[PDB]
Amino acid sequence: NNRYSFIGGRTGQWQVVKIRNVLGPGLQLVEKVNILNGAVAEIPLDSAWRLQGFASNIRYAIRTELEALQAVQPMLNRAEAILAVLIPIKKSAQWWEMAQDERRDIFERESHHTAVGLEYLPGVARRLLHCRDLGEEFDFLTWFEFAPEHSSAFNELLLRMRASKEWEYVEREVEVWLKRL
Amino acid sequence: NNRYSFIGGRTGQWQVVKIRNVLGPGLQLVEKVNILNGAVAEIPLDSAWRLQGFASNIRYAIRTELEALQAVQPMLNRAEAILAVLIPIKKSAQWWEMAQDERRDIFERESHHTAVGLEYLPGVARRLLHCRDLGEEFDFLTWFEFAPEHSSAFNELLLRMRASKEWEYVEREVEVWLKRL
Ligand code: HEM
Ligand code: HEM
Ligand SMILES: [Cl-]
Ligand SMILES: [Cl-]
Repeated sequence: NNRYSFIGGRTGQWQVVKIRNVLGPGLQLVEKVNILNGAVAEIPLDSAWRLQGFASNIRYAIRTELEALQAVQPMLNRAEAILAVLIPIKKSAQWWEMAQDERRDIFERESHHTAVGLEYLPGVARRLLHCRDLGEEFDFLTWFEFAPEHSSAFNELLLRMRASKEWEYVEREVEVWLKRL
Repeated sequence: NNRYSFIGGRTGQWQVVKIRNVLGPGLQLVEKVNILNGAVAEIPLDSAWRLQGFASNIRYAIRTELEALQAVQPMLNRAEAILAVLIPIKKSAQWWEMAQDERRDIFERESHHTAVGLEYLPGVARRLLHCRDLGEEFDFLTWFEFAPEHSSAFNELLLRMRASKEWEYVEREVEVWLKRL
């Protein structure tokens, strides 16, 4: 199943360490996030919010980039990856109406998204989900997990991305920091 | 709503003229297709099949291609466009695992999808829906409508697309021919 759901409330496999409402309307603070590999129509009991998304095909990466990523990127659910961050992102209408060459160019040519991100591997594992096409309030759910030794680095990476040309098109962002139970 | 449903059965705005089961398992012949702008969970009565998909962003086309398209493409629902064709398509796993340059190269550089399609405008109006990400049996719903004068040309377009390098990755195709009621 390509669909993943994230419910904030009182149960789950992850403990909320903090929520930072970086840009736009935030998410309600909760104790835990429950992560399910399927849809959830039935709004669980004592739950503040539900995010969902699907895994999909590659939209921007070229073959050489894919090859570099595969050389180094870690698997999920390594024993030592006890910290996680879930970061929902929405981009602007003006981003979405641009053509495929235009977005590619802002993403890599000007922003160096992949080249920059590669400097933080293999410390950081990641998953990417899409949800604009489902009509969610966010366009993407991003997922990162790592050992604590890598926390400072991850924080450096966030600040680099947010200085990029790409991030001028980001109109909503929340970081949910977690700890594995 | 970006979601569209197509219900084959005994009612709808469109009459089935014929169905051609071009490649893979076919669809049952029905009298009518009912088209709805929304998700439909409840399979209507006396209905043989439901297709669905969503309108999404551009995945391949570059700015100049977009500009060329906008200059000549017709709107849907012209009074003259009394014929339509719904064409579901599934592409192979080998296509989906390819990187974005690879796919782009096969789509335009090798198959001239956009350049070839442009020759059939403004006679032909079109809409593209995506459904792989929803778990559907097909990856895409393609929709075409035109006045009868253009039926010949449209048939010619189909045979050209099917001769392209792109069509080598196509593992499932049905033509549903329709007449507006
Ligand atoms: C940690 C190393 C990172 C790597 C190696 C990396 C790599 C990538 C790659 C290769 C893509 C393109 C996927 C495709 O072609 O479909 C991508 C997309 C994305 N990444 Fe990252 N990324 C990293 C970190 C981050 C971080 C920290 C964020 C956000 C805080 C982020 C946000 C995004 C978003 C939103 C997309 C989707 C862009 C779109 O489709 O418009 N990435 N990432
Ligand atoms: C009539 C003129 C046509 C034009 C101008 C045309 C144009 C296009 C364009 C520009 C795209 C790319 C959209 C994007 O970047 O996301 C596209 C996608 C597509 N077209 Fe066509 N098209 C035409 C006819 C057809 C026909 C007859 C078929 C199939 C029988 C077809 C099947 C597709 C499919 C499946 C896609 C999605 C490709 C993918 O993501 O792999 N088109 N079309
Ligand atoms: Cl990914
Ligand atoms: Cl379209």
